[PDB]
Amino acid sequence: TEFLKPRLVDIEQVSSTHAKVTLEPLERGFGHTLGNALRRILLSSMPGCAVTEVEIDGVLHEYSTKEGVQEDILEILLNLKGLAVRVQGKDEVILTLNKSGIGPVTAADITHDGDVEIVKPQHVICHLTDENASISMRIKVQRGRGYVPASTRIHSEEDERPIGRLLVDACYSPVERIAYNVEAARVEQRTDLDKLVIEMETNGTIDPEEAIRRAATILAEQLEAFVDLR
Amino acid sequence: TEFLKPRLVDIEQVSSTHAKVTLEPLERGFGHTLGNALRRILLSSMPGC
Amino acid sequence: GVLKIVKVYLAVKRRIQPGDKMAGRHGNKGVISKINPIEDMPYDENGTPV
Repeated sequence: TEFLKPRLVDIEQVSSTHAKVTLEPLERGFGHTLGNALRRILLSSMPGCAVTEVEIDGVLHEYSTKEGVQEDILEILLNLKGLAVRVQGKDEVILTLNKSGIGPVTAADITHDGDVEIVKPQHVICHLTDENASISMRIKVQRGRGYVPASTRIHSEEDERPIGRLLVDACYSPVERIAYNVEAARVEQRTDLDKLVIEMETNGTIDPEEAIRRAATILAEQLEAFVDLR
Repeated sequence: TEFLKPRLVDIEQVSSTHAKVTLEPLERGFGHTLGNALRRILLSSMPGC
Repeated sequence: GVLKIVKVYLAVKRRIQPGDKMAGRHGNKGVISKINPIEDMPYDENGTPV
């Protein structure tokens, strides 16, 4: 046993969305061992927030069209899937949005709750054409992980909701893309060591470093079973 | 996070040399995540003489 | 004989699944066999999965 642990070195957050993370020194072969295993976890397991339900007044169903609004209701819902939200405290929040007039409605127009940060305020939601048009909605954002579509929910959800309330496919997972490169790290004696460079592209918020911590934690939890139970 | 851990189920030690080990339940994708990572370590990293 | 008739229109959202039929414009057919998790998909050096 010549145990050798890596240490988190550089976190070059090129953008809030895109971040490079170098990591060294790793003993030979562990670059790819750890690189791939983490990548798998990062893509799926990663928990996040997403719009689960929607309620717009004067809207019975998603296939209808609202007057004074360019986008049909489905188009609006698509944009809401894309809406990047960080909820700090609670796991479930219901944000309100009442906007009027001749305006491309953006995320900023949503009334932000004390502990709810809208990561991309400029994110388009709806386009109000008629000035006398006023849109008013309530968007439920929950915390989950992976991808839970509305079709999954309706199947298990024998719990009836009121008509009016529109369920949305929840894309909880924040990690948009991930890749890891392995270069050689050079020590005085050991030139066979390697550095791992993880390039992550995530939606809003979920902090590169924090996501790394969590992903490693999930993997270690699994390893408990193979160590502790035999 | 609703962390789903696997539990070591069966250890069919067909021989002292050869052993099968089933393991369940693993959440989706972790079969290969863990499977391969361990295999790498087991082969190239296990110290010996 | 018919006194009154009621027509209902349902709208259904169908997502693709195994068994559905897909093709290009070159006469290349196929049926979906399996929906693979993104983690398992072949991916290029850059990280972008197929």
